[PDB]
Amino acid sequence: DIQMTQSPSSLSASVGDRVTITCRSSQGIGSWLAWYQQKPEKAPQSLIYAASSLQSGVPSRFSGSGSGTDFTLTISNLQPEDFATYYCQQYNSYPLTFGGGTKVEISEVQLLESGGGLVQPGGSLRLSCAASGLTFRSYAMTWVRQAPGKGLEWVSGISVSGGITYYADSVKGRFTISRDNSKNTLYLQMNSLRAEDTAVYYCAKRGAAVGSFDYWGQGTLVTVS
Amino acid sequence: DIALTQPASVSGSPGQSITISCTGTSSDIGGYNSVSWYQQHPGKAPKLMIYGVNNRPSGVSNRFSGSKSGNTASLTISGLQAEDEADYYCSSYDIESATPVFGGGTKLTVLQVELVQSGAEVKKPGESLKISCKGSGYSFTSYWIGWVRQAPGKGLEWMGIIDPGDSRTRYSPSFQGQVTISADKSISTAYLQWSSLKASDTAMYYCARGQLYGGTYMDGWGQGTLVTVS
Amino acid sequence: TAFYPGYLCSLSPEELSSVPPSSIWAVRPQDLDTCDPRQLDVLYPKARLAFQNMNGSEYFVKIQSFLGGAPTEDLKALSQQNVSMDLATFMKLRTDAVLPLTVAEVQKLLGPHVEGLKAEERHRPVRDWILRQRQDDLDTLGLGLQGG
Repeated sequence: DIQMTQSPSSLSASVGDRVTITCRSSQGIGSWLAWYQQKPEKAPQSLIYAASSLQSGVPSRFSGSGSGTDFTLTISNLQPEDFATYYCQQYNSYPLTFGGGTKVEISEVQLLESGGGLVQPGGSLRLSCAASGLTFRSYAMTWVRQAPGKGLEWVSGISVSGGITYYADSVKGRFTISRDNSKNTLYLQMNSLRAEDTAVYYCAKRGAAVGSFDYWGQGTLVTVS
Repeated sequence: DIALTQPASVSGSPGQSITISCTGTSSDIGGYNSVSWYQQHPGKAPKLMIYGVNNRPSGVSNRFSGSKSGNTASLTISGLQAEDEADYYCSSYDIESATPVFGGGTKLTVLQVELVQSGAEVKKPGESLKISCKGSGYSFTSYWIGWVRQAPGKGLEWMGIIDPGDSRTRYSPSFQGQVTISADKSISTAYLQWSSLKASDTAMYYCARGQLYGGTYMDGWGQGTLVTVS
Repeated sequence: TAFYPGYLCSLSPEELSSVPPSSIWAVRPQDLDTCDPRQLDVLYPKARLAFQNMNGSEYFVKIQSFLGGAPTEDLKALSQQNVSMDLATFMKLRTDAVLPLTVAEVQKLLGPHVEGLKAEERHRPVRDWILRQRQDDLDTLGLGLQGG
């Protein structure tokens, strides 16, 4: 597991200010780094991929720089809509890992998750994600979760074809990812659920087979106990 | 900037051959392949006829040809047609200032790639202005963007050049500190900017795409932005 | 005469032959702004020899500005040394040098910059390359590239 450290953890600024957020990796990750914005009670959005490339729609006043182990997100001319938590993520190697986040205080694609709810410990649940406004068939997909008060944790991923699946160690043998291209649907079968599996579960499209998470669904809450 | 000498006028009857000469120094025309030729018809953007002394872009007849001897390039037009009646400008790259230069122009009398600039502008002296130019149908970072102005009834001037990749920017000596050129790579857009307009800024402003080699090889041109200051 | 930055690329391909490979380290990216393809063909092999004792990230940073004159074989060789070439550098490569590359080789060349290849799918080098690839091979990149 590669460890991602963000500084500051918390930050208070005003409209017009320049904000500098640092991201450090425990190993070299080259340029395999993404930045994500999460606004209060909303799903994350892609800002940066490949360390410095702006995602389409993102204002120029966001810029990413660095490579190896040292990465920076600079927000010029801070606007009120920039009030959010900012996460970095390495996708150099599995498991895909996020930083603990930085609180800053002051779509043509649609992904709809469903099947969330309360489950008894040792119980089962199947999450669904209906993708629309894209050729579902031609993209790799992942599940990311967020424990209620905490940061982002990658769960599993599936290839374009569905032939190759990847899992985090905490869910291997319990969770199964699959796709039905005819239903434009991504599935997560969750077995032997534990209290620590409690989280908002997000559906995410990958920008490429080996790329960042470019589109996220609104999420579905799963509680266990 | 204007740093190369051409004759004011040249005349010929249909079917005849005419030659327009262009004279510079060892640090423009003298440099390897460092001459290109632009045709401008009334009310239209410049059009690249020749780059690299004698290279023709596809869609330019073999009737147009060019040669170079020391610090003097020449454009020959054989089998003259009425359509050839236009202004012709040589350009080179001045290695001293590291910017393109134009000739003063010659008037000839006969006896996928899309750049979209902002609409016309009507301003008062002392106001701000930002003109834009959006490229499409080509890799925006693979080509240099140039800004050319012609004041009414006057010749072409290179204002500056920008590499949209790294936003590396150079201005012609005469436009240094008068204007700001910039690029937004993500929306394939280049910009020209004044802090405080004067009456003398009244002109047509063209953006162009191309390479700095072949005496400045700019084969893609916007429709132009008219800027009136009164 | 020779004190100006445009001096190097004011010389013909024939004259540029005499430039010693031991000079290439001092040649800044600025000096290659006004260099045509025929000139980069002469300068690249001299850059190859001048930097060949270096490896990986350190080699790439030095050779980057000369890759315009690099043939296919050298791009294939470069893909094996997990160098992460940016899309802006890849889009300046000569068409003839890119076409024979495989899907696997282009993905290794670009690394995480492959994510931006969809936006360039109609533009000079990539378009030509896509038209020569089997659609089933393009599908594995996970970009929704079309026209194989």
